[PDB]
Amino acid sequence: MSAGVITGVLLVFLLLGYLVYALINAE
Amino acid sequence: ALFEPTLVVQALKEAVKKLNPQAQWRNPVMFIVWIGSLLTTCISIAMASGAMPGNALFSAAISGWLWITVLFANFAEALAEGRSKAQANSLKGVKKTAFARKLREPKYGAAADKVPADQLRKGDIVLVEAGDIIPCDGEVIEGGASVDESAITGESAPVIRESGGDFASVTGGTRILSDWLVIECSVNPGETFLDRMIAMVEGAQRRKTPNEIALTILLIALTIVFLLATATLWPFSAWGGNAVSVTVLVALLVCLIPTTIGGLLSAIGVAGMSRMLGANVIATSGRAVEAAGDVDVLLLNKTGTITLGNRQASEFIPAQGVDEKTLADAAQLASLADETPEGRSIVILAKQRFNLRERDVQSLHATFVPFTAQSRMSGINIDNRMIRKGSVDAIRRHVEANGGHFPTDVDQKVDQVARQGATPLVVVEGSRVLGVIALKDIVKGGIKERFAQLRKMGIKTVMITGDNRLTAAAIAAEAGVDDFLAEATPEAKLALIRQYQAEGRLVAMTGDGTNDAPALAQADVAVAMNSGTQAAKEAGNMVDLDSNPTKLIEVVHIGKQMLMTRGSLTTFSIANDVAKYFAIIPAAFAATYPQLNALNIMCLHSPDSAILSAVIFNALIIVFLIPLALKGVSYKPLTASAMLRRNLWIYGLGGLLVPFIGIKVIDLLLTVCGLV
Amino acid sequence: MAAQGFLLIATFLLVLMVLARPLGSGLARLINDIPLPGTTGVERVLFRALGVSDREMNWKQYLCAILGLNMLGLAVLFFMLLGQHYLPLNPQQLPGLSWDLALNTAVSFVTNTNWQSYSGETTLSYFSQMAGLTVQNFLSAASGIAVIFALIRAFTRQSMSTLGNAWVDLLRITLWVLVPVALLIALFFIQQGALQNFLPYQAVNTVEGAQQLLPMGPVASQEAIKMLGTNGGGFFNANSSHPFENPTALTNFVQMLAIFLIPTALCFAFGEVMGDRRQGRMLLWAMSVIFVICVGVVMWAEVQGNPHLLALGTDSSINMEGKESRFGVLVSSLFAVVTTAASCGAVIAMHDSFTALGGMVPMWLMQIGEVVFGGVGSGLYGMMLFVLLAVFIAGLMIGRTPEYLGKKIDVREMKLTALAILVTPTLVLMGAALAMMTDAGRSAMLNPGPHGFSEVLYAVSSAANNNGSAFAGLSANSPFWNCLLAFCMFVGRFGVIIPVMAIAGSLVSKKSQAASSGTLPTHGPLFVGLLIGTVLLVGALTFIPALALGPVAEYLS
Amino acid sequence: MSGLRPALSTFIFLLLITGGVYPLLTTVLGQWWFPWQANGSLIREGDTVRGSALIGQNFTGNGYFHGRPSATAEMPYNPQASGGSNLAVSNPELDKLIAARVAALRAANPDASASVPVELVTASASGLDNNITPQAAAWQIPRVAKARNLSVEQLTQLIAKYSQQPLVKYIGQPVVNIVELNLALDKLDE
Ligand SMILES: CCCCCCCCCCCCCCCCCC(=O)OC[C@H](COP(=O)([O-])OCC(O)COP(=O)([O-])OC[C@@H](COC(=O)CCCCCCCCCCCCCCCCC)OC(=O)CCCCCCCCCCCCCCCCC)OC(=O)CCCCCCCCCCCCCCCCC
Ligand SMILES: CCCCCCCCCCCCCCCCCC(=O)OC[C@H](COP(=O)([O-])OCC(O)COP(=O)([O-])OC[C@@H](COC(=O)CCCCCCCCCCCCCCCCC)OC(=O)CCCCCCCCCCCCCCCCC)OC(=O)CCCCCCCCCCCCCCCCC
Ligand SMILES: [K+]
Ligand SMILES: [K+]
Ligand SMILES: [K+]
Ligand SMILES: [K+]
Ligand SMILES: [K+]
Ligand SMILES: [K+]
Ligand SMILES: [K+]
Repeated sequence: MSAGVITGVLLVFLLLGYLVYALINAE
Repeated sequence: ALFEPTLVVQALKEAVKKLNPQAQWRNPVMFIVWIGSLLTTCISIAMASGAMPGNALFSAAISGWLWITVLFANFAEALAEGRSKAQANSLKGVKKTAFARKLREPKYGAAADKVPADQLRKGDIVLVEAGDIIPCDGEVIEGGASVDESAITGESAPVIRESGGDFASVTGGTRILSDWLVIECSVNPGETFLDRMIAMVEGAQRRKTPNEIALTILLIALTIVFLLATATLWPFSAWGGNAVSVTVLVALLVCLIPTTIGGLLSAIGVAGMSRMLGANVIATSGRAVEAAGDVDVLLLNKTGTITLGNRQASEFIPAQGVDEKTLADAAQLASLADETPEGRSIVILAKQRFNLRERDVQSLHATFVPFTAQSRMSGINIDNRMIRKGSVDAIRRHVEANGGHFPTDVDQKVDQVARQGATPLVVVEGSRVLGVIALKDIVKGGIKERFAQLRKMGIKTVMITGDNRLTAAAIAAEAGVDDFLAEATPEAKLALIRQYQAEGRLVAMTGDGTNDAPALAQADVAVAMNSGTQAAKEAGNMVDLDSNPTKLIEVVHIGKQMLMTRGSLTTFSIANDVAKYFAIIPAAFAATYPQLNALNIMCLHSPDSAILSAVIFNALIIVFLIPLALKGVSYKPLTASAMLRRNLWIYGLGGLLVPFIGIKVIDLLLTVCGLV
Repeated sequence: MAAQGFLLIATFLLVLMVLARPLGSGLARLINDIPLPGTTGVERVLFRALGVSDREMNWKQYLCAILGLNMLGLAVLFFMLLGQHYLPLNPQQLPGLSWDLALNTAVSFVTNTNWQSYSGETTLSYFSQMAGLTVQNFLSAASGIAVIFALIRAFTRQSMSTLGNAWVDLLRITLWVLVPVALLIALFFIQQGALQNFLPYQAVNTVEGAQQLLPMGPVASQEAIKMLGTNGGGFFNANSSHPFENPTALTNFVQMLAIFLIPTALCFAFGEVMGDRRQGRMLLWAMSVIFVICVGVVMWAEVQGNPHLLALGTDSSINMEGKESRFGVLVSSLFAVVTTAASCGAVIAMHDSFTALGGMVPMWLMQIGEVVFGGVGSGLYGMMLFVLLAVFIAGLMIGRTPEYLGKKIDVREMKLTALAILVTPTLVLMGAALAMMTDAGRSAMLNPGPHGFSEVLYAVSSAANNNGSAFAGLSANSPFWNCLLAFCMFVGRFGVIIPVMAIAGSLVSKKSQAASSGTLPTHGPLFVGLLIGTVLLVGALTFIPALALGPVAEYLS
Repeated sequence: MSGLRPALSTFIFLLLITGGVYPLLTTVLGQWWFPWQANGSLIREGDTVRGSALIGQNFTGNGYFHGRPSATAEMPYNPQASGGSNLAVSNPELDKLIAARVAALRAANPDASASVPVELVTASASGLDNNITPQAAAWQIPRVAKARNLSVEQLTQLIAKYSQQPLVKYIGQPVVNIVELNLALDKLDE
């Protein structure tokens, strides 16, 4: 119903969560 | 030296593509670029399949160049890894022989067997003769000959192994060719410095330095703010007009993200470790090298570290009534039969000072007297009066027994020698004393220039002696150190190390013997030497194969070079993004905001050409900066407020100005190729 | 009028430095455990009465004390504003606020942002703006100065884990820095023309005979702390354009000096506490250069002004629309730059009625993070984050481990510095996206084209950066706007205080190190230029795509 | 830790000393030192308030010195809703408003020059403003003189008498007091 932004916002939040997890961790 | 050979660069280019699926997410910057590559590839596939409209060729080209960006970053990492592995395999396995000489008796009447060195373990005596490989590391309790450590160290000149006392050290992978020796197994083969080096280079994953971790945290912060600045721009332009396409957004994101240093941090670290390996220094971790690139104080001995020899003749002091020429002639007569290095120094200095070259030995009518330590004196029977040279107390006793007395001028020049810091050696012709020769301990190692280099760098070259303060200061003035230490006891050494460590600075020392093994343990930079003991090598931090006391200068040079390289690449990639703004921002929004069309000050052809040129420049700058990342920046010993000026004026100004030229030239090539 | 503008900038900076050096000495004395002269006897009995003594607590309990004070103040202010109808001093019988507006202004006045989406003439009673709004304008400022006191004590302390006492710090700051200068500023405002009373709203039968209602009230007592504590947010709807609130150019100059007084005094106090004043003059040069070019660019842009004015038939091109007549174009430009770089948030000229180039630079000054004389101690640590970033990158430049004033910088401070840096651009770039996707945020426009997005970006950046100055055309009284801006203010205050306090707790443990004649000179023109370049580059690498669709597109239109 | 009694004690004491003491002491000092200015600077004659000296009211008569245009909510120069026009520099509505204002001013001032001052066409920052520059108040001398039989010279000393220049020439602008000038002008005419 809102395709093209409903996946874009989810992917942006997923990438932001991954990157902030990488900043928190010392992998 | 390896000048990027085609034999290995392709062999690692095949292994580049292995680093794509799940070896990327350990690097967050390159993983975001990989995810953008996959996303634009899926967009281009669905856009050429008719599901999404537009110019699918432009999106396909963007996807291809993003994939080539990922492949170039992995190519730099694999090039550094391949060069390090080539160095490791060049050092390792010069000769692997399982010849044991298994036996029980250290004498030359023992048997032999063919046990592998992996089984021959834990302190076993190994009798090796000339032309045979020494199996493992250890010490030489009996023997002493000329070993050939060229295949391990990298030298060419032969080295003479002195059994017992000083050179009680042997390695695994060397040749003995002069006489038969015995080898102790000591530590297990597999736990040596060479095996630890190949363990951390080949196979096991190396650990990140805390400086690399901090730089990675900064790069993660920058890619987070660039992701939030590049996404959440579709809602900014949806109100402004037609929404900007996702492919242009991902291209701008990858251009903004610090890919130049993000894909090259691993290459910088591995290149620094390989430059350690190529400088005959084995470091078990990069943190040791990056801590060596910070130290301000150097702690080095003088028994073989600086003064490469015993106390040798430097000056002649005649006091009263004795000419220097006749004194040197009598000294040459006395020291004609003296094979000691101090005697050779006396001979060469006397011939240098008075051209005493040709001697009629046959017409001397003398009997040669060798150096005997029981009377601690030596000389010759040149005349009816006998001339003898030795210690001052034995000389005085012999003169008193012969019927002569101690002279005042001789005593005052011996006292002057004592306060000047030299061993007084006296020549006595019968009942009349001629003169006293001052024999200071001689450096003759060319370390004054390296200490001047260290002072140019700004390292506190603290020097330590075991004798009195006057001798230490006298040789310290000639050696060129700022600090001198006397009466070396290990408690005093460790107290000085604790005093320097508790004050705030980081310490560095080069100990070789087993006596300062606790100092090497509680030393941040412990440059153990190859000639040093196995216990000191295994308890220290780094192993110097060349056994050169001036190797810590090169260690600090490379340790500063890697931090300088990563910082300069960081500011290059950060200052680099203003050109991507001036190339993409007027180009991404040309069909929605024609007012901001006037921002492309480089006057590019088309918006598609501008975005493609920015992406191509981001891809190509990685390859164009591979040689600088591998070799390191140009180190110059400068002021702490002037090397920043040089690094800024090169790299930050390059980040401002070079991408303008790069984007404009790449756009010009794309225009003349007919692509746009 | 370029000479007049330059001379105004020069005399403003000169008088600011002159009035901030002794306040800097007093603030350094307060940073050290020594008390101010002539006040120990009341100090000991006051702390005995309040039960705040023998508490040399670490960063955890210091931060918990500051956060607990601000949460308690939030609850008290929110319930007072929600139930202001039953509370006394109701001359207009103004009702209690709605939940969204009350929560928005409660978080606004306790997070030192002071965003005002209402009108103080006809929304709040006298007791509200006198006893909750004034006390939170005092308390948020005192919390900011207490946090920067903790950070400076962490930089000057050697190896103990104890920063200081938050309650003692707040009490000394509020009773001997804020209040005794607030009386002088308020009494000067009364002496020049501002009002302070509790009369009902005076009715006016004017010359034309039309009825007119004058809103009276305790204006100058609020205004003194509103300017001194870099608070912002007026008694009236016009924050500082109102003649009852800033009557004379003398009062305006005193207002500007009060806005920059405590950040400059805190830089001087930092230089005095750390031992050498060159480390404070470095910060002052770094902020002052950016301030001077920002105010010059804004002054030039507003002198150029509206180009359509001569085509419409006027005589001068200066954009005097939305600027008072008692204050010149140059004075309005200078006040805009001052109140927007310091995160004060009170305006003498409506920022929405600016030229695009002249309104970009205040907005951009909020975009970079309020580090150019920013905050009230809440901009000193914001600049100190960029200082830690600059010394990290310069340590990597030289090849040494990173260092600042002897103490070492490693991954423990690097994680926290990175988080504290990226808290506010994250909030700006998600709030400006969420407001521009929801129809209830997209319908709060007042100007068409890119200037509406510029208004939304300015509003959400002032909320997230604790400024409070507004492109006032945005009708931000919606429940969605109230809740979103309250979230932005709350997170952008207490997600920067927490990692700065964790930085302080990490830095207070490690021991300082001598200069050793080989370290990077932090004081100097080279480091001032490097720090300025770092601040401008970080602030203009995450926000040029955001600013290009607003003010830049409007200017190039 | 457990520090609620320090927390509540400190918060309550600071709330007292900065809400019920500092505004009260400031009010007492203000009303005892400068009572006319602390009471809004009102102008009174015959137990009637004619407006304060600072706020300014909408003057629409043909024999009065008109101030800057207002942009308040319900009526011009309404103090109950301050704040001028927040119209951008690129607003066609603003351009239409400036065109209407300059056309009305040119129609209402025939003897004056066609170069209308920017203050008389552009709105105020607060939505209410009692001041215009004397260089803009001199633009309306012939209209007022023709409307009220006065002289240009006498109006010039009137404007110079009711002009309040700042202490420093460059920290503000020279301005007049429109309300005080209009009351004094009506007293002079009466
Ligand atoms: C269209 C384009 C147009 C472009 C135009 C561009 C024009 C730009 C002009 C720039 C002028 C240069 C900067 C001003 C002078 C610097 C003053 C200073 O260094 O004070 C250090 C001063 C002493 O340092 P020190 O020499 O190392 O002495 C060490 C002692 O231990 C410490 O002892 P102490 O601190 O107690 O000192 C005792 C004190 C004596 O004791 C006192 O009590 C006396 C009062 C002290 C006042 C202290 C004020 C300090 C700041 C003054 C700045 C005023 C101007 C700022 C604005 C100018 C730019 C608009 O003696 C002083 O230091 C006072 C110096 C008086 C300054 C003279 C005014 C500057 C001339 C400019 C106005 C006239 C120009 C007209 C002609 C121009 C040509 C067209 O320390 C301080 O007082 C603290 C101040 C720290 C912050 C510095 C403030 C910087 C503000 C300048 C920002 C502008 C830069 C941006 C320009 C563009 C980018 C490049
Ligand atoms: C991307 C571009 C990259 C550019 C790279 C640039 C590299 C080369 C720099 C140029 C140097 C040329 C070679 C050296 C020749 C000698 C020059 C010299 O004398 O020393 C000056 C200085 C060297 O000083 P130093 O190395 O600290 O040590 C030597 C002594 O300290 C110096 O003597 P002193 O300090 O002991 O005593 C001098 C004293 C008095 O002694 C004297 O009388 C002799 C000197 C006469 C100077 C003029 C007399 C007036 C003195 C009053 C102070 C006012 C200074 C001028 C203010 C403006 C006036 C119009 O005057 C003072 O300055 C002391 C005042 C205390 C500090 C006040 C700070 C000044 C404000 C600087 C603002 C810079 C804004 C730049 C624009 C933004 C660009 C990003 O060299 C400079 O010119 C640097 C200034 C420009 C810095 C720009 C570089 C940063 C841009 C990179 C950004 C990218 C960052 C990427 C980060 C990415 C994120 C991770
Ligand atoms: K950052
Ligand atoms: K890049
Ligand atoms: K504020
Ligand atoms: K406000
Ligand atoms: K900030
Ligand atoms: K803030
Ligand atoms: K930022």
